[PDB]
Amino acid sequence: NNTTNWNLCKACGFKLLCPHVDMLIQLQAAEASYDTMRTKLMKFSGIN
Amino acid sequence: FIDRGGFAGTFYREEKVELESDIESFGKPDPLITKNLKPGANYEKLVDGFVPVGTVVKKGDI
Amino acid sequence: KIFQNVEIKPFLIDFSNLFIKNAAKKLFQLEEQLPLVPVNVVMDFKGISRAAVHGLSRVLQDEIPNYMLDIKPGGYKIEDSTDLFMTEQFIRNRINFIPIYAKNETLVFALRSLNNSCEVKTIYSRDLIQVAGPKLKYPIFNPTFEIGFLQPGKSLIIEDIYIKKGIGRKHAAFNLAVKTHFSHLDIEQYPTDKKEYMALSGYKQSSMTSDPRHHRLGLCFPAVPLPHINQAVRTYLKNACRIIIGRIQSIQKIYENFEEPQPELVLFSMDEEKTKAIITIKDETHTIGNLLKTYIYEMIPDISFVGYQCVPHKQEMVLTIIHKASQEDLITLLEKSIQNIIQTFQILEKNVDELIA
Amino acid sequence: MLIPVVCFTCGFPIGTYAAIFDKARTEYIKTKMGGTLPQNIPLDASLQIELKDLITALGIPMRVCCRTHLITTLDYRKYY
Ligand SMILES: [Zn+2]
Ligand SMILES: [Zn+2]
Repeated sequence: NNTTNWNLCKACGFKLLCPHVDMLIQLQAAEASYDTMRTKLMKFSGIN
Repeated sequence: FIDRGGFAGTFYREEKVELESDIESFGKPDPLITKNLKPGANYEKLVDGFVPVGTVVKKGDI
Repeated sequence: KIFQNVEIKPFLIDFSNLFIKNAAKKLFQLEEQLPLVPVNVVMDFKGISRAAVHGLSRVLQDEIPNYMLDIKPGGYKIEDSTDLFMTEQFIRNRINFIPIYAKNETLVFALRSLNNSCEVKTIYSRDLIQVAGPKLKYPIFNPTFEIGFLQPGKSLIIEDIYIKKGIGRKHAAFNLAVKTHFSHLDIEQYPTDKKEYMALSGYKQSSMTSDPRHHRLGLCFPAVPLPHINQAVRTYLKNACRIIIGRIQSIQKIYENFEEPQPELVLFSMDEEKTKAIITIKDETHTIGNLLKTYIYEMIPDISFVGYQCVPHKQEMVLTIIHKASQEDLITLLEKSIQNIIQTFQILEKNVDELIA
Repeated sequence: MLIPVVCFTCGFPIGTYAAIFDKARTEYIKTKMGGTLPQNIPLDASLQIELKDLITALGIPMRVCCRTHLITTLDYRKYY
């Protein structure tokens, strides 16, 4: 579930975690500054 | 009286933007190279860096 | 015979005046009357409430459909219009308010002015070339208007000048009739030249008490062809009638559906056998509300309450009717009042057809 | 910038008799001007220039608003 749709829970079947949340958690645990966090989460940008 | 042109006219504003010599330039940015583009903007109305004369620019337009 | 004794008089240019004669003859080579002239029509009404006459006047002013000339988006050609002073807003404001008497919505005009001279050249309305639609056998606007002026070496190119339909209330360019007279012929008047009476209106009865039913209304139409004046004015009058009837018929479709829950009609059963009806209609004016109040009041002399509150910032008319009958009887009386309005304006239609030959 | 097409108040078609009313008026002024420089006309203190009959001959009614806007409207061509 790299992009464009939700991660789904195999145990139940409903939505589990959006990928940008995973990337945000990785960056927060990876000493990422706000600018280095704002620019990396740009492939998840909303409606153009 | 309002619709017929009573006290009706045109109101003007100006936009004067300057450059830094050989650093900056006038042109349409591209999403895949340029950084921190303004959220909710509209870059498609630019033609060679400037919006063409005669078009209607609204809030959020570059 | 509600509507009798109508008289029609055009507004014509007096060519006995040497100054006007010379100016017209050297400007437009004009020696006789213009194709379209204003027409003043004075009408006498008898046995009809002033609410109906004033509603007819209001409809003829700014509630009747009417045609103007408008510029489609992109019609003003920036690539060719080199004039720095004739902006799009100014020119389109000039064009919108030219009084026209059109036959169809298909005509499309164009304005192509080139200034090859060394002096400012005035763009008149005779420079509007019809480019689409059937060829005109009679002009739809006067050729003596001043659309604009071009500085030397400038140009003005405008395409897609079409005919747009609308009501005068939304935009003033659709206004049709301009008021010239309104009086009550069944109320005596003081001589207001005297200093004792110049601070009063003149009528010998206060508006808080008077109920006139014999009126004179005079309206002026801005553009009517010379050889068909009686054909045009009559049409206008008839048009107004239908419009009012149509609007009234809309309310007639509300009362018919009082059993089902309808948003525009609310019925309450109050104390002491009293019933209440609230009719909220959007985008209605004082015409329909005043007509409804007047005719309900005439139908029910002992009504508890009636009001037609039209709110400016709510864009709606709320008619409140409180009466000591049941819901069914109240609806029956309302339908009777609506039928009275319909028959009154049908009689107006018939009298308009009968009078103007 | 010109005399309006319709009266600002009521909407009578003033514009269709505007241009003529301009030019004719000039000759009338030339009749009544009298040994005086043009730019000093509004300071002559002896002029009686009345345009009632001219507007009446144009067919325009005796409405206050219509004649007011016909007479008083400035023309951009005459100042620029
Ligand atoms: Zn789960
Ligand atoms: Zn007027």
